[PDB]
Amino acid sequence: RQFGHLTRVRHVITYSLSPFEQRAFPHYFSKGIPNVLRRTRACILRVAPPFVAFYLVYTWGTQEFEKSKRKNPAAYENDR
Amino acid sequence: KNLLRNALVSHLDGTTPVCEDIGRSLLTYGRRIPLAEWESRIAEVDARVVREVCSKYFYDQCPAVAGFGPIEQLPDYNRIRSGMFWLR
Repeated sequence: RQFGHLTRVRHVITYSLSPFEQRAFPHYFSKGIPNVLRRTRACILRVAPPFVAFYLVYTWGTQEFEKSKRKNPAAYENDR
Repeated sequence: KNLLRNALVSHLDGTTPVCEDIGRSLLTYGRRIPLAEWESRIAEVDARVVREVCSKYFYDQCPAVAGFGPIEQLPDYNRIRSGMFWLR
């Protein structure tokens, strides 16, 4: 496991450019924000709904905890 | 210097290299340069000149690199570029 003994690669050509010759942030807001959005659209459907379902169970459970904490109308009413 | 001194006199031996030297010199330099003028410029060079000139063209400069063959080990360009200046 070293550079030279990794694997057999053939017929590939890699064109590169010096970091001083090229830019650091090439088309960052131009090409990026769309690419970021595309990536968000790809994942969102798989990622979000469980956290939404958590939020629903969270607020509901806290709501129902506050309901059960509070008074009830059958506590000695219509019973003097 | 002596390697280059010997190189100039070794190369201009026979007519074809001298005819090349003439034909090339006039297209490039404009005139034919005599061996005495070359020697003047070689004798001009000392240690300080080599350092000032080598450092001018090499030190902290992005180099053009070309690799063909089993080149999995060929260092990354950033590492090559890091090698183009020193620790100092």
